[PDB]
Amino acid sequence: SPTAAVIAEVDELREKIKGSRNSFRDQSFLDQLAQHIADAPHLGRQPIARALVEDLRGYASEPRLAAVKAHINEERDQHIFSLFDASYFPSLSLEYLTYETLPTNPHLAARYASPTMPVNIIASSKGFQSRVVVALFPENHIDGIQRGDDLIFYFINKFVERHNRITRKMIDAVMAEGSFPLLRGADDRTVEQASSWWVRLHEYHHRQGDMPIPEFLRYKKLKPLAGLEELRVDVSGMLVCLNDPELPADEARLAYEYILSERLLRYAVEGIPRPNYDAVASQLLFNYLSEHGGIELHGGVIRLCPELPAVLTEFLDRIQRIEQRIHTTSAEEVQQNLLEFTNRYTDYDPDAKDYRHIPFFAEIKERLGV
Amino acid sequence: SPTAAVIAEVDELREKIKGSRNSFRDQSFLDQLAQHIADAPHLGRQPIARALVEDLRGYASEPRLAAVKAHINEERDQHIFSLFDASYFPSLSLEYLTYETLPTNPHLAARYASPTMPVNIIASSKGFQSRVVVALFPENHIDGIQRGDDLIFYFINKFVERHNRITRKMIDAVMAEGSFPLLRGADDRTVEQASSWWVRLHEYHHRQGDMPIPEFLRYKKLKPLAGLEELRVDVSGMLVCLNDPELPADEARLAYEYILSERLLRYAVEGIPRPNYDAVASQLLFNYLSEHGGIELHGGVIRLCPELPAVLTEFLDRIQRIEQRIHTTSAEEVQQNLLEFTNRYTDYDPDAKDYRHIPFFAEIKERLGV
Ligand SMILES: C[C@H](O)[C@H](O)[C@H]1CNc2nc(N)[nH]c(=O)c2N1
Ligand SMILES: C[C@H](O)[C@H](O)[C@H]1CNc2nc(N)[nH]c(=O)c2N1
Ligand SMILES: [Fe+2]
Ligand SMILES: [Fe+2]
Repeated sequence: SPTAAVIAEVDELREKIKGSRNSFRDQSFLDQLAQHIADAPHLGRQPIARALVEDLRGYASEPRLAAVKAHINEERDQHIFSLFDASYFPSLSLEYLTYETLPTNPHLAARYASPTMPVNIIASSKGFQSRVVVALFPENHIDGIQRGDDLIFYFINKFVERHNRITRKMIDAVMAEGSFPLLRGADDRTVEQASSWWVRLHEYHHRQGDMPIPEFLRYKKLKPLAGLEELRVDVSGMLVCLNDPELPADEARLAYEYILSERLLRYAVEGIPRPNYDAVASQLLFNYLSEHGGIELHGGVIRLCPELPAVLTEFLDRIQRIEQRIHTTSAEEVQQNLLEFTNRYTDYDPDAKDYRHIPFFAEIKERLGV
Repeated sequence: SPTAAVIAEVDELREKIKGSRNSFRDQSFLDQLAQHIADAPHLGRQPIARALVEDLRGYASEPRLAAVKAHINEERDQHIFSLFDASYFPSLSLEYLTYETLPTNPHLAARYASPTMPVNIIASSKGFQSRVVVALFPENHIDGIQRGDDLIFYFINKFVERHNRITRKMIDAVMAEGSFPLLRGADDRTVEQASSWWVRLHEYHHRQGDMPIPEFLRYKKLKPLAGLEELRVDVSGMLVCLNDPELPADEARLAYEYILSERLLRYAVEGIPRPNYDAVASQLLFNYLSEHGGIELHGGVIRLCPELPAVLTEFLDRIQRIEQRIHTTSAEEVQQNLLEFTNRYTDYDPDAKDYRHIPFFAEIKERLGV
């Protein structure tokens, strides 16, 4: 494969520079890296590799990857190639991938517009093969810059994999029979459609409300608050799927089931030994819905109440009431009120200043190995 | 097996009460549980079961499991049976195990004495079969009481299993050849002895110093501080193994290798997505040793320097200098100085107020699946 030879050349350069991350912005290093890319028989002739070499060679006077980002944002082709520094995606250094785009619903893309690219990875260098790397954000390039119109990529093939490995067996073990009928036996293309709706609604709603990100990002990185923000936007997305009549009814109900099953099950067991940010918020959701009549526990399995849409609306309204006071109080005062809400419905240890998995999901982690 | 019939009855009672944790101190519940234990054909005959029945029936007036713990602490036999509520061992409710004790060196047990019981589990009920449950502490019983002379149990078979499954693989993948020569190819009986030394020294040193636990426990539960306290005691234990000439030379060197390999490798990769308390402190140690000449990295392989004992002594001296100021400053002021030290050598995210695996161990987690 010509692409196979390109990626082989990238993986060898990646191996050569693995011990050199502290030099990734040093011009002596970048000049040498650029030359090695330029001289790579297959990689060096790719248009996107011409762009990266240009950006790297100019980095001492312009610390941006403007030519690379212009190629990517204009979708000149379906190749992504760059030098990365993303602390939460540590496997990424010099990396290359090819992707394929997915069908898009016109109303969804118009009404809930964002620069989001749900794609499948077709081929990729080693860094992009890590299970951790489920997306690619503009600030992940070494220049660390993001613009509101930069494209953001989500690797839907990885979310399909995670759904089939974790969520499906949790649905079987944890939900009352008939809870997610459209998901039952659904093929990978159906899960792919649902997941692509999820990411599109997710990115759109992050930018909405009284404390949108990135504006208030630095107030929403604390574990409980990062999770609660994730949950704000995904509950918004579930409600859009339930309420917006211009979305196709079959696809919308499927996306609803996908987002709800993921937030009620897969995200709820994330993290060992303590829950991660997603799981704290999913456990808040679980306990909130339990105590407010949205779900019921019978024989250890979750029944979705017919009233759930009303309770989800109550929940999102509650979060929005807390955030609305940003107009009369400080960001820090709002944070304390979001933490107080979170802690009412989660297992917070005040001496460790951290959370424990609630017993319901601790038992499921032990039973299912999730 | 007569013990298999006992455990089967316990496991059946455990299933019956799994939904009732909120009732575990309700006297109506306890009366019923006690009656069911008393009436168990095999279980109910056991001296320790009669002790628990008596404790449970008296709980409304004396919320203590005094009879059970007197049986256990006196080693009246080698059975442990109680009703547990340990937030970090969530699998434990009504549980039963039989154990066998392990050899101990006489000088070690006299000079570093503590109420510690390194044991192998012979048989156990389901709660104790969780890989999470590596030890049993007196406050893990429902009464929540610990006294300084209560026996503390460590399940050495589980530590042997973890050393075989994780540490051995990391030694081969990460360490320069000859790094841990006594541990290489060592059999389970040998790792058992080393791990037994580790736990005895660990418990002993937790009670030593200017900020021992449990006295200062509530200041040492924050993730970095909990890890640093683990590391303080295990570095103390390494140094005893190197320095105390009344310990047998071969066994002491083996224990040194065990404690060092565990803290340098296995504990360093603990926690997903973020390091847990152990891993934060182990990454502190890694970077401190790297920066101060105790270890060297060559193409991603760790060499242990001949000077490492002197650098370990410097590291422990530094912790003790920070803690000594408890005598002239508040425990909060000491906490802040222990955090400052930790953060110099770890990857602290100031906006998340939490830690990331340092790149060296993030890569090993990816490479080895640990
Ligand atoms: C809310 C929480 O911090 C979460 O990790 C955020 C972080 N920043 C983000 N930024 C963008 N563009 N899209 C996202 O989905 C998120 N997720
Ligand atoms: C120091 C840190 O909190 C660590 O987890 C402590 C906690 N309390 C403990 N208590 C006892 N008896 N033994 C131990 O090893 C520990 N570990
Ligand atoms: Fe998000
Ligand atoms: Fe400890």
